[PDB]
Amino acid sequence: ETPPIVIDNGSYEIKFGPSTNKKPFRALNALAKDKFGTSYLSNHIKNIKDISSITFRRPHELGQLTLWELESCIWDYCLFNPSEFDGFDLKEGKGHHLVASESCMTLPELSKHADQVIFEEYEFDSLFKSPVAVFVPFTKSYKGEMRTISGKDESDYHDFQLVIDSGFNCTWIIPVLKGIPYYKAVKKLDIGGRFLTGLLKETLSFRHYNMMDETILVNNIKEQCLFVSPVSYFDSFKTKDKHALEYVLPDFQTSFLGYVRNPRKENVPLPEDAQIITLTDELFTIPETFFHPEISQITKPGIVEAILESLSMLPEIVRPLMVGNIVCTGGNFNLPNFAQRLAAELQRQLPTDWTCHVSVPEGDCALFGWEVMSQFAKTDSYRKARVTREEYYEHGPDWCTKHRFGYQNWI
Amino acid sequence: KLFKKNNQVNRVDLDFLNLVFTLNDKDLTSYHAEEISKLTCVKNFVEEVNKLRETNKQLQEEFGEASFLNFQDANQYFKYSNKQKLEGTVDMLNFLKM
Amino acid sequence: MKALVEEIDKKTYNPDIYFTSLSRPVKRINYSLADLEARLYTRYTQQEILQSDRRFMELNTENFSDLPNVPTLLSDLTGVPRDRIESTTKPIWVLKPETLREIQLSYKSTKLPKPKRKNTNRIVALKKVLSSKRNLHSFLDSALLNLMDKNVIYHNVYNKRYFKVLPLITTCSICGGYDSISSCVNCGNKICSVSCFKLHNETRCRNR
Amino acid sequence: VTRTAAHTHIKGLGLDESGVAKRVEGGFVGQIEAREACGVIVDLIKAKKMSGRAILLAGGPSTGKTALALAISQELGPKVPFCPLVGSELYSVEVKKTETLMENFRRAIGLRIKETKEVYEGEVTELTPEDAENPLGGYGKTISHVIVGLKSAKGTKTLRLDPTIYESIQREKVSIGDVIYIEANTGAVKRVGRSDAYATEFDLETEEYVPLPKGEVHKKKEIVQDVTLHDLDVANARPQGGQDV
Ligand SMILES: Nc1ncnc2c1ncn2[C@@H]1O[C@H](COP(=O)(O)OP(=O)(O)O)[C@@H](O)[C@H]1O
Ligand SMILES: Nc1ncnc2c1ncn2[C@@H]1O[C@H](COP(=O)(O)OP(=O)(O)O)[C@@H](O)[C@H]1O
Ligand code: BEF
Ligand SMILES: [Mg+2]
Ligand SMILES: [Zn+2]
Ligand SMILES: [Zn+2]
Repeated sequence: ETPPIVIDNGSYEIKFGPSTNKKPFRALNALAKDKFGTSYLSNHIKNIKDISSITFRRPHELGQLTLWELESCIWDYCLFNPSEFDGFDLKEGKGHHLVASESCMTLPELSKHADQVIFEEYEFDSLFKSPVAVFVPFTKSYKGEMRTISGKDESDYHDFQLVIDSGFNCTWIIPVLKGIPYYKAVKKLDIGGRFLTGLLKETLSFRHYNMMDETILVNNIKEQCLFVSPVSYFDSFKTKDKHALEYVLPDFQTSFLGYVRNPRKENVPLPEDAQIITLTDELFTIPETFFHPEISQITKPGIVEAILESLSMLPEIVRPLMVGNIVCTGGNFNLPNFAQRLAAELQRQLPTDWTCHVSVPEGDCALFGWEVMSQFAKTDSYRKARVTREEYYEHGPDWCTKHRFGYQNWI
Repeated sequence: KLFKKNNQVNRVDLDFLNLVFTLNDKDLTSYHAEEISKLTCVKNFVEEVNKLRETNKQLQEEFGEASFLNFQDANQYFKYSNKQKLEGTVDMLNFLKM
Repeated sequence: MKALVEEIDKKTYNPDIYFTSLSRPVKRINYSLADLEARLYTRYTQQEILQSDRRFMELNTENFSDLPNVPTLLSDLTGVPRDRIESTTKPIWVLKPETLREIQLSYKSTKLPKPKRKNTNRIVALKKVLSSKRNLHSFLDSALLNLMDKNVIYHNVYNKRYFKVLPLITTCSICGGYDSISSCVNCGNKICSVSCFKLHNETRCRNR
Repeated sequence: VTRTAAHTHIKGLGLDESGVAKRVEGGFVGQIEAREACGVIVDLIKAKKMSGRAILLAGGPSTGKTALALAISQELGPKVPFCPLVGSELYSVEVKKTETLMENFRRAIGLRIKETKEVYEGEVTELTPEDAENPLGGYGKTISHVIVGLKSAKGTKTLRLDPTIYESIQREKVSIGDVIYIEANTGAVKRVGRSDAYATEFDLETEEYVPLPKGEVHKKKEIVQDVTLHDLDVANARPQGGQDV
């Protein structure tokens, strides 16, 4: 089997798909049960009617994934269903190859569980797991559309790359030199989608009734109507009376998901009996906790403090080279005006002789990471980088995760 | 304060141009002024500029095509130090003329 | 206008320390025993860092049922004992075999497995790894990870030198008004407008 | 709205390229010889070679002499300096009428200059004397100058200043963490305010909080500022004013 399977393991959503297809198959990674006791599958969460009382139980914790039974059952559902996903099917998978993605700071024992489950259970011939930051130097192997933003302005892989990957779990800043991550300068940002979602449930619980019981509705509002301040919090706060968005709640008898209504847009003249929630301050208050954590009362340092500390641990020759090549991946970078704000606030702290450039791809960045992650398999270095099955059967189970797939060898 | 608006954009200082010399007999003599204004040189900053113009031109003529270009200075270990050297000595080239 | 002559005492007056001051009113006295004993036995303070971590992890959690189980894990991550920092700081299962049979009924509609097993030691390890039912705290309590591994994974990734680079912004706690920066009386909470105070006196004022 | 006081209906002489004046053009009716001859005077000022030429306009009231004077003043344009003056205004008791007359002859001429100036700005970090810690005998090291470390956004640089501009720095009551504006060639000092990093130090403060200035520390630009030669004569005559005693 020549084309392998590209599976990106995440906390919110696991993106799987073959190497031939251009776009991955989106499937969630959770197990939701209702208050009545009915348990639904992860892809069937969007099909149910009532989103009021939903208990979310997922095998992925904040650090890593601990339970491989529910995650392995999700893998059996996504890989073993030909009728659920159009065109995709797999009979056994003994000759197929797998490209997986794990965390950079994962535990070694859970990685032994991963290599034993994937290697022994699924009978893969060769597998190469690596974090998402290592696939980022392989962007230049193929020609693609990627927007470049200059902060100062008003083989095929490259050595110097700076990877800032925001996620649902947390945000990681991983510097990459010679295609290898430098783990002494990696910084962790604890701000993620759970803090924006829970913070929006707290602010909406103070301005209105407590929406903490419903997480999918606040997740949809946070995905739809949220935007980052382009200039500052003060200029966006003086324009909070002109810029406002009105969200109508989805009534369970009529509509499963709500709709965002703009007061400038007269395209929705249909009246309804439901009430509308006004959103003025929470539009720009929620994404401002990355740069300024004083608004959310947390003692976190901030994103650019971890960027400057991440550049502080690097050698002085590699400091002005990594700031010229910055690629941003993840779902939190899909918010508008976040790249120019991050490049501007990063430009206001860097020295004059160094010029900062931030390259953010068009569209969703997680699908971009799956696309370049699929373009890594087409590279000829993957044939030398892959580990055979008989080599794993010869060596111990701890050697393959400790030496080649481990961060401790690169330290 | 309404007439302390931005004047220094459209104002000359007129004290730097040696035109308030009606106050120059307070602390300057005649032979101090002739002996002080006989002695103002060009051709020494021209010497320090010309001794650095050789080091500017040997890097500009050889590596000046891809040195200052942002495409080659994006990811390079040897070219970026030559770029910062050239942009470092251009400021020292114009500064001595200033 | 300004008086050029000012009468002043020698002992009472100091030029530096200047002080001016003026149904039933009664000063607020806390009847709590741990508050009085806590007062008599005593850049951000460490207890406020613990409050920010506890509020950050309570705001990090998704479900109501997972709220009391989180400060045990946060107390495992910090290193301080659980019962002391849980008693001093006030804040603000997953797997079942029958449920796994319900997921087997969920994906039972379309599947293509091939079952083939042989008794080996790696298959006993497969049955141990596949059926785990262990929390992340149980993995942190295990001796399989090194102490330097836990220090590098948890304590070394956070930034040490740079605490604050960007300018700090204080806003109102109700609507975030920066045009009126006015900290309250009993709590010292920043309140901008009049409706923010009238909504502040009822719910968000604990020290009143 | 629009104020009209016996003028503003004339937008110049309104002559053709051949020279022949129209009957109805540019707020003028009739008067061909004074308008076309006045345009010959307009080209005579556009020659930039002639001097000493005196052309009087003689006529009765309501005939258009001052209107022709606004016609040549509007036909010349804003780039050519125009000095309106009345002969009754030349009488002075401070100086003679000779000095006001020849002074007005120095007021008519203009001279445009171009010059570059250096712009420094940033947040004040340290105000401290220099050491260079060998004593050399010459000093228990200082004569009181101050190194001003201006922290800008895109750069951090330290600069040494004169005691006069340091005296104006003491006049502006700045401290550690205040955004200032300092000009190199002139020496003038303007304070913008306290930086935004110290806004959370006190809840209420009379000093406004301004953001950090974007860009480098050292900036340069060129101006095409015009300044009359009489303004250079007053600049050569008497001291105007400074920030020192
Ligand atoms: N268009 C969007 N607007 C705002 N937020 C988005 C958008 N798309 C995705 N997100 C956020 O990104 C998160 C998904 O990130 P994901 O790529 O799943 O991270 P991980 O790699 O940790 O699984 C979601 O929680 C969602 O809140
Ligand atoms: N040819 C003309 N076209 C238009 N307006 C004229 C003309 N001649 C005279 N006037 C008008 O007559 C008014 C008075 O003439 P003025 O030039 O003041 O006379 P004098 O120069 O003798 O004082 C002016 O406001 C002007 O508008
Ligand atoms: F694990 Be995800 F990338 F936050
Ligand atoms: Mg990810
Ligand atoms: Zn408010
Ligand atoms: Zn209060």
